[PDB]
Amino acid sequence: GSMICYNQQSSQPPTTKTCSETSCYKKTWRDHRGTIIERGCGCPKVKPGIKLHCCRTDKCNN
Amino acid sequence: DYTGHITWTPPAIFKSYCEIIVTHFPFDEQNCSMKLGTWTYDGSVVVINPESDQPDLSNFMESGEWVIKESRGWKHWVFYACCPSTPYLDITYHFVMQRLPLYFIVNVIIPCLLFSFLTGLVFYLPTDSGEKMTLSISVLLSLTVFLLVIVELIPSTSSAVPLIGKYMLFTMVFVIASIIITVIVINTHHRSPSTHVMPEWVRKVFIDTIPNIMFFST
Amino acid sequence: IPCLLFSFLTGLVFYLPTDSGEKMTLSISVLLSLTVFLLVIVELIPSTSSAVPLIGKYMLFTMVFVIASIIITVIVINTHHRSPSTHVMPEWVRKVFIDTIPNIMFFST
Amino acid sequence: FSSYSYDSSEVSLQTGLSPEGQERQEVYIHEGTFIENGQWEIIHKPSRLIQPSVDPRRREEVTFYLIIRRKPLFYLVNVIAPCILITLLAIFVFYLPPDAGEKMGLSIFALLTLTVFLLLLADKVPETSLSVPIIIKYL
Amino acid sequence: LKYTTKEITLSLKQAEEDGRSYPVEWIIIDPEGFTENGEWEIVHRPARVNVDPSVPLDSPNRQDVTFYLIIRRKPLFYVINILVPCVLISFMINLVFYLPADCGEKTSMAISVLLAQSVFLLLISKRLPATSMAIPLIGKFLLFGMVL
Amino acid sequence: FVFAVDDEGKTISKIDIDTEAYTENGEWAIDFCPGVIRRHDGDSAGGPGETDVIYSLIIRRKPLFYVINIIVPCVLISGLVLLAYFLPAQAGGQKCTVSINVLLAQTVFLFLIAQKTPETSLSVPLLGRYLIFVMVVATLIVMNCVIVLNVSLRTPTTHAMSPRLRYVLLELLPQL
Amino acid sequence: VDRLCLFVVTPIMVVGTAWIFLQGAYNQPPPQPFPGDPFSYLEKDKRFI
Amino acid sequence: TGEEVSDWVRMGKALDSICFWAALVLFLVGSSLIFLGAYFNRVPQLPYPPCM
Ligand SMILES: *[C@@H]1O[C@H](CO)[C@@H](O[C@@H]2O[C@H](CO)[C@@H](O[C@@H]3O[C@H](CO[C@H]4O[C@H](CO[C@H]5O[C@H](CO)[C@@H](O)[C@H](O)[C@@H]5O[C@H]5O[C@H](CO)[C@@H](O)[C@H](O)[C@@H]5O)[C@@H](O)[C@H](O[C@H]5O[C@H](CO)[C@@H](O)[C@H](O)[C@@H]5O[C@H]5O[C@H](CO)[C@@H](O)[C@H](O)[C@@H]5O)[C@@H]4O)[C@@H](O)[C@H](O[C@H]4O[C@H](CO)[C@@H](O)[C@H](O)[C@@H]4O[C@H]4O[C@H](CO)[C@@H](O)[C@H](O)[C@@H]4O[C@H]4O[C@H](CO)[C@@H](O)[C@H](O)[C@@H]4O)[C@@H]3O)[C@H](O)[C@H]2NC(C)=O)[C@H](O)[C@H]1NC(C)=O
Ligand SMILES: *[C@@H]1O[C@H](CO)[C@@H](O[C@@H]2O[C@H](CO)[C@@H](O[C@@H]3O[C@H](CO[C@H]4O[C@H](CO)[C@@H](O)[C@H](O[C@H]5O[C@H](CO)[C@@H](O)[C@H](O)[C@@H]5O)[C@@H]4O)[C@@H](O)[C@H](O[C@H]4O[C@H](CO)[C@@H](O)[C@H](O)[C@@H]4O)[C@@H]3O)[C@H](O)[C@H]2NC(C)=O)[C@H](O)[C@H]1NC(C)=O
Repeated sequence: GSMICYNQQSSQPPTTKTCSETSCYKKTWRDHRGTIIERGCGCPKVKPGIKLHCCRTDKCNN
Repeated sequence: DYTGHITWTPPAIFKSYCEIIVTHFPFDEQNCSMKLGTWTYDGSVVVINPESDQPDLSNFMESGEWVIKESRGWKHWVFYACCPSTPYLDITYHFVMQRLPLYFIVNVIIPCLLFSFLTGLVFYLPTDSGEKMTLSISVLLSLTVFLLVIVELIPSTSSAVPLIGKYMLFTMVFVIASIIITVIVINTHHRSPSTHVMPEWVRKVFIDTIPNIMFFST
Repeated sequence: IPCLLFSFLTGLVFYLPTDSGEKMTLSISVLLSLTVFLLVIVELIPSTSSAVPLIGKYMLFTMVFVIASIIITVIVINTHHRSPSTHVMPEWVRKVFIDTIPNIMFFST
Repeated sequence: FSSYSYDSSEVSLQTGLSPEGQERQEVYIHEGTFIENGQWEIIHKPSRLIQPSVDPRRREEVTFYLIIRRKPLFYLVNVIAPCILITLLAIFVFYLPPDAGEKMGLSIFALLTLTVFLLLLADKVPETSLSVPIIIKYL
Repeated sequence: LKYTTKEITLSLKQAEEDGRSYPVEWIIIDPEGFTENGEWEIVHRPARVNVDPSVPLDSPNRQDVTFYLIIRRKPLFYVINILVPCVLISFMINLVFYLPADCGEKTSMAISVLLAQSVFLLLISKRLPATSMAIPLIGKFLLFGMVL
Repeated sequence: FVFAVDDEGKTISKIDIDTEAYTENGEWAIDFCPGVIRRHDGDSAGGPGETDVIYSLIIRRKPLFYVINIIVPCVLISGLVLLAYFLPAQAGGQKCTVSINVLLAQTVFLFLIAQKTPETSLSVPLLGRYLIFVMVVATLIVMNCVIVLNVSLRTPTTHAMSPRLRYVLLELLPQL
Repeated sequence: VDRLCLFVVTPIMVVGTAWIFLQGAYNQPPPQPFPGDPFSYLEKDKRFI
Repeated sequence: TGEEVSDWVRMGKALDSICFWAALVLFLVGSSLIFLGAYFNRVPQLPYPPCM
């Protein structure tokens, strides 16, 4: 069992990795300089104030 | 140099913010970091690279309270949604440290252990000595006085209860329960036919059932 | 002034009769009061080791006084509770404390 | 406040007027944006021009005075009331029977508690020797 | 303090989302990088532009930008170290009504509760300012317990 | 780096001290102050080396304050716990009062010492070991007083005389 | 007399302690940073022009 | 009953007298051993002149 995940930063050109987990996640937050988006594997536990979107479909974090 | 190479090695006192986990205090391990970066220059105009994968510890003076177990340095590229061409670079040097716990073992844990041992000795003291309450109350007062030491030595953080704090609270609850139960014992010891009548369950338990597991005139 | 007040209470245990059972309560808790006041003195006075101050000498005198009173009170309590059967009365104690103490004789027997 | 260098023949001082065009003699306090000290109340806050004595052969200054009263509620809770209670307990030892065997265990422990409150005040009172605080007299 | 309302004008930062402008009316906290204080948790972070007409127009204190922090204390240290032992010691004085008058040294235990309560007062006295706005809640309980 | 020389040409390899103008520290006495010039190999083999001058202050503490205000009172107070062996084993003998209130005073001395001792964990200070020792001893004597009071107050109605313990009593009486 | 004082003193202390501690247990910051202002001053309630 | 009470009292007295000497030896030997380490912790006789 494998999974195809996005793992690019913010609005960089899209890149792909192979997740061994059953979900890929999108993590969005805003500091003083702007918005950061982090894409990757699993469903990590995020700090309060961070938007998280986990999904179980391939190529689903963008 | 004539090549144009500049080497600049200034000293600094770094006062850095570190999430401190007191869960396992005084046996805690901490991981503290120093994030460094060009404040006003981004990665497109100034590129910073680490000199080595690890911080240099060749001239590190020995710490009497912490042992540095691990140390490494990581470079991070950060991109923002509004700017896809300019990275923001940082180098974070982290140090995993383990506290040496002997100071808090000697100056906190051992007196608490001694008070915990002294708590149970009041139950071998007979009531006719007239000293049960003196022993228990003085053990409690010794713990109350020791709370000054504990407050002065153990950090005043509310992120979590320290393990040493749990031991202190357990000991204090222990002595308080000892005092309550000793009051019950002393109230039992002065029960008289003039003011009380022995229930049949008390006789059926304490004078024949329990004693058969132990030895006394009965 | 607190050292003086604790010093004056030290000898009063020798006016406390043994049958009260509160002689050692008084002495030991005066010692506890001195020990607690040691925190006040340490918090107030200089902590220097070049020479002993007069206050340091007075504190040590008071402490040694309390210790001596405790020791001698324990001796007195031990003498009070001597069993007639196990401990025979020596003749020299009888001569020195029942015969040669004829000074204030409001006493009797 | 004074000129450190210039004397009266060069720089002359006067009390500085408030936004109100009248001869002020007072420290100005903006009543909306001033948060009063929790320990001190400002009773009088005047301002004067001190001229020095005549020289046969000190410089002039502007002095701002703050007369401030302490608000003693903390010491009424932490020191005075426990002392009152301890004094009542020192009264009531004489009502204890002698056959109970508890007169020393009450009175001397009241003394011990009073020593604890002496430790409490050891880090609060002034350390000067011109006079004795009335709270130390009471203790 | 170098310029007045006639020289400079203070305002909040204007940011954009989806082509729509908004004033930034809060203290910015980076959620990923922020480590919470050990005993204080932030509840509100507003930001305001304050203009007070009472001060004269030629004063630098006419305009300000104020960033407020409303912060709740995390009471865990004080609950665990001071409050629970103080309450439990102060509630043990009710045991003297079960102690007999012969072997139960009632008044010694009763005055020892008072001694421990004074030790807790000594502990408390170093951690708070000596203000007179109010008596602390722990101070209220301690005074009530000593009187009882 | 070279060291300076005196009027006789001898190399001054120590910290100089104006002996007429020197006031000793109230807690620390200087016993030795040698000076040494050190040379080390460079950060890159073949490149330029490094040099420094090291002065070592061998300083001895004057312990008078700790002797006067900590050690002697603690020793004398911890000696009082042996007096419980001479108080009678009955109601009103106050056997436990002395032994447990000595521990309470020793806890006050723990608060005294916690304000002065260093907070390192490479070794245990000598004062710390002594305080822990006297507290362990006092705990053992509280335990022994409790045991003695238990033995002495066994009423004959509920407690049977052990014959072997009377036998070991009769064994210990002639041994001493 | 001891039993009567038990039945009198203990409920008084229980009630006094509960009354003292329910002030702190129910002490919360207001839901709005400024009494009278309904605005929450949060990122999610950002006020566009 | 009084005779057997006296027997228990005498046993307590003998046990107390023995444990006094045991405790005295413990206290004295421990204090002497702890402070002899202080007595033997002198500044070493280094091959240098005195600092003054
Ligand atoms: C304590 O504490 C501390 C803190 O304070 C900590 O620390 C930590 O640690 C850790 C470790 O453990 C770490 O981690 C690491 O890191 C690193 C770094 O990172 C950074 O960087 C990166 C890179 O970048 C680059 O690239 C990219 C792509 O790739 C891009 O995009 C960018 O832009 C850049 O680019 C640039 O550069 C380059 C070069 O380099 C070039 O080429 C270009 O052109 C340009 O110029 C990045 O990526 C990152 O990012 C990330 O992350 C962040 C955060 O951090 C975020 O924000 C973002 O978003 C991202 O994210 C993502 O990813 C991640 C991963 O990484 C994930 O997780 C997520 O989800 C997402 O997806 C930064 O910035 C790094 O690198 C690493 O990594 C690794 O691993 C991983 C896993 O884990 C993987 O995945 C990857 O891939 C990798 O792997 C690799 O490596 C390894 C080792 O390391 C190995 O094992 C493997 O196998 C591999 O290998 C391979 O590859 C390599 C490379 O190529 C080579 O060399 C070899 O040979 C092979 O082939 C990691 O991650 C961290 O960082 C730290 N932190 C701080 C310092 O802060 C500690 O730990 C503590 N302690 C205790 C607790 O004990
Ligand atoms: C945390 O701490 C901060 C302070 O550090 C608290 O912030 C304060 O909140 C209160 C309540 O929300 C504010 O009071 C209100 O102020 C507004 C604005 O008026 C102010 O500005 C005017 C110019 O823009 C100025 O003219 C005003 O001066 C007049 O009014 C005052 C007050 O009546 C008077 O004293 C003057 O003489 C003037 O007449 C003033 O400077 C005001 O509109 C609000 O009115 C409300 O209340 C009145 C009754 O008092 C009522 O009649 C109204 O209908 C209305 O309900 C109110 O006065 C205060 O200004 C804030 N302070 C600042 C901004 O620093 C904050 O609330 C705290 N948070 C907590 C505890 O949760």
